[PDB]
Amino acid sequence: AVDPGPELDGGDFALPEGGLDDDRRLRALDAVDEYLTRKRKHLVGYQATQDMQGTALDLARFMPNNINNLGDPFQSGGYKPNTKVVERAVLDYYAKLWHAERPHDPADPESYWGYMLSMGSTEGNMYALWNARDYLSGKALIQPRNPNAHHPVAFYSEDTHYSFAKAVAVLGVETFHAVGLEKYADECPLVDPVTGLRTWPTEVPSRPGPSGLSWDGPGEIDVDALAVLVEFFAAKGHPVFVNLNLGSTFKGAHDDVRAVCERLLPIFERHGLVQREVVYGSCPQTGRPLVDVRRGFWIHVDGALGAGYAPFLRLAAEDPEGYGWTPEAELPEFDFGLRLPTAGHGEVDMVSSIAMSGHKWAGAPWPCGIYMTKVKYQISPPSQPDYIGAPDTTFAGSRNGFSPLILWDHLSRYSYRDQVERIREAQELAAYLERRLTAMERELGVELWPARTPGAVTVRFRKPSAELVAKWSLSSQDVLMVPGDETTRRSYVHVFVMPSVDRAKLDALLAELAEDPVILG
Amino acid sequence: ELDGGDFALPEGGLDDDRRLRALDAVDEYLTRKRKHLVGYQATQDMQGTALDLARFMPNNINNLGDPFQSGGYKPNTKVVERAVLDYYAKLWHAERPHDPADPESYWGYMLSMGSTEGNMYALWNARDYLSGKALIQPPRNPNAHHPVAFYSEDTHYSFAKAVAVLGVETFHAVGLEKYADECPLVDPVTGLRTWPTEVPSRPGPSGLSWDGPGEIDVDALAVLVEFFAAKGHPVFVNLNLGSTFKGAHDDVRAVCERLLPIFERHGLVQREVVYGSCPQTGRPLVDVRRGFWIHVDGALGAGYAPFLRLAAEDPEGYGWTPEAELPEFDFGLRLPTAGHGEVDMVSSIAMSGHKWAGAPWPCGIYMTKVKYQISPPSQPDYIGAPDTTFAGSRNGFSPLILWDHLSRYSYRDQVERIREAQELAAYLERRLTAMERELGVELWPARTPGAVTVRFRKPSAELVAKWSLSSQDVLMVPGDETTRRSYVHVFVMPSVDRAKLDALLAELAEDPVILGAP
Ligand SMILES: COC(=O)[C@H](CCSC)/N=C/c1c(COP(=O)(O)O)cnc(C)c1O
Ligand SMILES: COC(=O)[C@H](CCSC)/N=C/c1c(COP(=O)(O)O)cnc(C)c1O
Repeated sequence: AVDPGPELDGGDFALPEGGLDDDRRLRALDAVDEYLTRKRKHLVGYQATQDMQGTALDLARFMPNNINNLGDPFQSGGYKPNTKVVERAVLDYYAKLWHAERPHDPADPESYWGYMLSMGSTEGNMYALWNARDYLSGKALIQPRNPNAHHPVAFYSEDTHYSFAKAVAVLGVETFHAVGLEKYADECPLVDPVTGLRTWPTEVPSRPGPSGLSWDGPGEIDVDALAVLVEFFAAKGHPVFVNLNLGSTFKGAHDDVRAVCERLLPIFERHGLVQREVVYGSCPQTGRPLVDVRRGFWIHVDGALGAGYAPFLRLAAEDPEGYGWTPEAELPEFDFGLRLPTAGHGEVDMVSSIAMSGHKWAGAPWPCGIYMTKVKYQISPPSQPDYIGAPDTTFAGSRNGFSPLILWDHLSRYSYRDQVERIREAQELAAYLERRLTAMERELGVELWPARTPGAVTVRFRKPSAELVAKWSLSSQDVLMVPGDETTRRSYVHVFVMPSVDRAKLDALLAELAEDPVILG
Repeated sequence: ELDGGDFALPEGGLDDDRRLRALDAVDEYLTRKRKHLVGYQATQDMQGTALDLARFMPNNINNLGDPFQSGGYKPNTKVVERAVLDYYAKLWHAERPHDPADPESYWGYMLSMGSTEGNMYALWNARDYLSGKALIQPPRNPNAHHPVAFYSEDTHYSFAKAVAVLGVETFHAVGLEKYADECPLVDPVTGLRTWPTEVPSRPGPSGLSWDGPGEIDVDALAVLVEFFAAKGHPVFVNLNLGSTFKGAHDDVRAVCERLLPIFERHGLVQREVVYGSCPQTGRPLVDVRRGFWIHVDGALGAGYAPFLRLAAEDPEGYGWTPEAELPEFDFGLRLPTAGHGEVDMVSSIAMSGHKWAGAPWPCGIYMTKVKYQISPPSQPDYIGAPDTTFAGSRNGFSPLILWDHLSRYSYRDQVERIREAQELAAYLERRLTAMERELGVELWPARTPGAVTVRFRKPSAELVAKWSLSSQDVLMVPGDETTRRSYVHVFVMPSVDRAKLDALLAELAEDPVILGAP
């Protein structure tokens, strides 16, 4: 019934040999603006903040500059039109927020190192897995018999973003599923709840919902299942990479990072993964190999979304009277401050890396974000180029130096208290949306299948008409309610309550949903 | 310089006055530096694009997924992206429109990093294509699945990075591991058959590559490729079209002419590749692929080389005969086969938008053909469009930047921009040698014919920092630290005019390092 409005017409944008005159150019740019403006005002289906008027006014002035943050953020280098001083300020802010040790100091192994991304969190997840692959496999670091010792195995839940399947293929890192099928075909330690067979699952199971299966579950990793699987491979001598989702793509779930770490640390200690000798080369002499001591596990937090708000929710949880708000759900401790005792290695700082997207919670006009780790994990760069004047420590070559300005401007405009208010309002509006959807089910006598993981800023429900989906940029996911069986398909959409989503917007969507031909049946 | 104290972000935020003071300091710094940058291959002038496109900064634009389907994230510019890709497809003699049913048609996408993303993607695509991974769904020999990478010593550092990321083996690594005593090349310094770390570039007056043009040695490449091709390995070759330090153009046409007979001899034009086995019986499923992949790293040069070649083809029509010949390099390069058929030789091209065009952030293009596309790493529901790209979320502002640029200039205007830069690079070289004679000092000026960069002796740190001169140290005899020389270069981009060069030259003539030159 509803109108998403006209798409852009390719004929208006065709670029001829002779160029376009000023009138045709302006007509085309006006068409783009009219399209983008309509869509941005109605987007509620993706985890991307849409309002940034203040930053546009503040930062339009920088568009004439070909800014390039080429090389490591902690040295200018030769390309002087760079914003690395701003980039370091942004990195410092998040280092504090995530309880990392600051300042960055190459002589302090425990201090943070990180950089701003030129893609989105895909770059941060790729970098994390590259960094972890090399660290766990014995490649040389920056700072000074078991056949599986150099064969890391990757673990993550079924709710993990597709960037990991991509990163694993790019980097040649083997998942527990691939290694299971290849080397350990009949030894899967988990029983499949559908078939009762010991078949290796493709990802670590997520927690079950009312169905007994993960499709209607919260989207959080099953800690028990993870621990069983990690023990299996750790006992075989494999080092371990674990990715944990802090604000998962479809359900906005938060893996219980503290619970995972508590449950895995004894496994790591039992199997000699807290501190182990690693050979990182050899030379022709009576003696040969070079050895150093490393951990044999790497825990990465994919906070693409959640690393931007979770610190603020946790601040309120710590001082609910001070912020005038008690969050309804507990968000897990997840950051560089998470430290656990051991039987005989002292306290262990559990997380090795975090990724976050700037175009998610904060909002940006293009993809950006942060990768952060510690100095002690940095890998020797792939080469030493004289011509950038700064080391090649990043995934990108040339880097977006406008993104530091975007995030700096944002962060400068809000206090911690203001940031707590933004996550509070989103949490409360997500709860409101869930309430209104069930009230709609009762008023109209229709099924909407609404679902919201406690503490998530997204609510899922039955997919409406294609036109409504297109108007409001609703993201879609199909599930089979019984894995394998194509007849059990349900189509869901979700709404992400970002800081640019307010009550009026949700009420306008809900009014259209109540008259939608698919919803009504 | 910028003081970090002005940019520290307190828990409580900054007020409007502190915020504006800091942003003004950034602007004053960037503006001074942008107006004097001449040492990097980055166009610094886009005032028109800022006026046209600042209006879009309020939008969180995202070109999530493949460019040729919209997907669910509606604030996207994929219509514009496709117009830009169509323009470069035509410019590079690719087949358009993109059509998933036409194996010969182009496929490509706009990059969210710079050309690093395009080179990484190229090598990923090649690795998987050459190793027998499944291709995208349309609408004996122990080395068959072990591709070997070849590129010159002037290749950008993104390749060393990409090789390490992707686990692709270079000819040097494979040579050392499998064929340690069989190197077919003799080292010109030592006389030993030691595997070189990259394919040699052409020698200069020294007899060594440090003062050479920066172009790959086609003979040496052919010898190396034949060696591995004869062993049964498939082959990836990267060729530099506007190299990082010397601005050299590998002779793509000469390389292709020299390699095709090698590929024909060793069964690399059409070969059966096993891509798994049948679900029931473990029996090799097969399709026919080429066993080579030629990539052109045109980060810089793919943006101007088409226009110079336009003028070379019609010099009276454009009023300019380019002094240097730039090689045919693009998707239109087709050679006759032994049987009097035709083979299209180039598989992929990368270009950066922040180089010749100019942009406010890194961007660019990767382009290949439909016949080379690999099946996406997975098929999720929630972006709408297939995951066919290196990035996930993609910069949809960059399409607007390049569309705006391309719409403003005719082919003739673009020919004028490369003409002016070629002529100013020649002027700079003339002025530097005149300065040597006037002052009685050696500046070691060097310009590869047809390059838009000139190299010379590193001046003072103060001048280097003022003009953002990029630096390179070379050893004039490999492995001897006593033969080190420090060079800088100047890149004559469209934002570099005569007045700017004359101002630089005036400072160089009074520079203490230049005047103090032993
Ligand atoms: C379908 O929606 C998505 O895939 C969005 C990107 C679009 S909203 C900004 N999320 C990307 C994402 C990513 C990848 O981030 P990007 O590279 O910025 O797309 C990594 N991890 C998690 C947990 C993510 O949710
Ligand atoms: C010393 O300067 C450089 O490395 C510049 C990037 C800065 S100028 C835009 N060149 C990058 C470059 C790259 C990498 O491109 P980016 O990822 O955009 O840095 C790839 N290939 C060639 C032939 C290149 O010259």
